[PDB]
Amino acid sequence: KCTKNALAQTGFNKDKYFNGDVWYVTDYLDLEPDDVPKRYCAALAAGTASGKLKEALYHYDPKTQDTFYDVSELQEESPGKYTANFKKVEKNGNVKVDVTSGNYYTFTVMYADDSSALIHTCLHKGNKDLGDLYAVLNRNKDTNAGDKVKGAVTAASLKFSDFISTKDNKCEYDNVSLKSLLTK
Ligand code: HEM
Ligand SMILES: O=P([O-])(O)O
Ligand SMILES: [N+]
Repeated sequence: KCTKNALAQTGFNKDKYFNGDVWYVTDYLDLEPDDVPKRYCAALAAGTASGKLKEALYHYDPKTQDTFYDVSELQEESPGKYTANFKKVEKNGNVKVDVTSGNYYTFTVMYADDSSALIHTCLHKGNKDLGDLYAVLNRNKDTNAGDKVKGAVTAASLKFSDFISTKDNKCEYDNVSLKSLLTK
């Protein structure tokens, strides 16, 4: 089960966050981890298209080379807090799994500046909650978490030490498709 007491950062700037560009997950903390261990890579691009907030997602497994995409229309619950009803698609936007009622994820932007951010996400699939996941994002895939994002991890009562880095993970990203899924 997830947490819904994640606090959106005060004075969160929507225009810079949803600029249509890519965010790399450089470090993450999964509270409910699988039995089998799988180290992932993930990136996302949040923007606007046709007048709606949109977020496209990318997950890459460096050990199997398996890759999946998702596109969702976002619904703002309160600035910095959003609900995403996702659909799994191919990189060209063809739908593999349609939008389903029990399928969504919500995320809170806990901290964000021009180059970094700390978010909380809760994945819900088939009316089954799947557990809290905290992620540190950066607009550059090689940058280490700075003092500001680290203070934000502390302020949410977490230990940055428990965070796992994707830096030495052999990650490969497909930004072109990420950005283009924004309109699908
Ligand atoms: C902001 C970052 C993330 C968001 C919003 C997010 C969202 C999601 C969504 C929507 C799915 C469902 C895919 C589908 O079936 O269509 C998913 C699945 C998955 N994600 Fe992520 N994810 C994020 C980061 C990560 C990271 C860094 C990891 C590593 C812990 C991860 C590991 C997985 C795995 C293993 C699955 C498959 C379902 C399971 O076994 O629980 N994701 N993610
Ligand atoms: O602008 P910062 O987050 O790199 O200090
Ligand atoms: N996840």
